[PDB]
Amino acid sequence: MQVILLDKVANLGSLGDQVNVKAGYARNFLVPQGKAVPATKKNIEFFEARRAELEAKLAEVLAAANARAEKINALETVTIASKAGDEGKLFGSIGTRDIADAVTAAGVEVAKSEVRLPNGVLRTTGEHEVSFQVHSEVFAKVIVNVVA
RNA sequence: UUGAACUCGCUGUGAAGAUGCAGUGUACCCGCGGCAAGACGGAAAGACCCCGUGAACCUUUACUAUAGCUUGACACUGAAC
Ligand SMILES: [K+]
Ligand SMILES: [K+]
Ligand SMILES: [K+]
Ligand SMILES: [K+]
Ligand SMILES: [Mg+2]
Ligand SMILES: [Mg+2]
Ligand SMILES: [Mg+2]
Ligand SMILES: [Mg+2]
Ligand SMILES: [Mg+2]
Ligand SMILES: [Mg+2]
Ligand SMILES: [Mg+2]
Repeated sequence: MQVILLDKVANLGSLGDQVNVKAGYARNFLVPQGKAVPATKKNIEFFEARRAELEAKLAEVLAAANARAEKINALETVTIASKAGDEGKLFGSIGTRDIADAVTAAGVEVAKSEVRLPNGVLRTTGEHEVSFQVHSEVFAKVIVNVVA
């Protein structure tokens, strides 16, 4: 299937590229996510005539993501409280939803889909390092302090 | 049940076990109560047996198929290393 990329897609190409991808790749991911469109004559001519504003919007999105990442980094450390045993091990667990809620209460709005926990979901009291992905290329870090 | 009967015995003859043929013996016409030796008695187009290039249902390492079960290829089906 021939498609026109509407953004930067890793291992595929840059915006405006015309690429041949597997039909399922286009059908179930790229088009529904908005990262590409079918390479019909209408689409090709329309995009080529109306192209540059899209890079302007992509730059605006990247700048907004950078600003949000800077705010997240400036937030530094966020503290979450739960219940645990005397050994410091939590009976329950601390996940993306409540981490994002704590960050939002701290001031920066982050969705649960932007939380990236490398070593699974937190289960012990102490300090952990969590990552945030607000853009496909930028990354932020937050210290999480779990207390009883 | 019943082709029609003026519907005896014997010995023979004879699709080869005769009331009905031949020879011969016996016998006046007709009921009623009884008995079942014969009318190859009545009943059911022999069930045994064979035959038909008949039937059915059953069996199986008979033949040919086939549901099911199982194998792989392609499709729905994508990304990275
Ligand atoms: K005579
Ligand atoms: K009799
Ligand atoms: K035969
Ligand atoms: K039968
Ligand atoms: Mg004789
Ligand atoms: Mg005689
Ligand atoms: Mg009498
Ligand atoms: Mg009697
Ligand atoms: Mg008889
Ligand atoms: Mg017969
Ligand atoms: Mg047969």
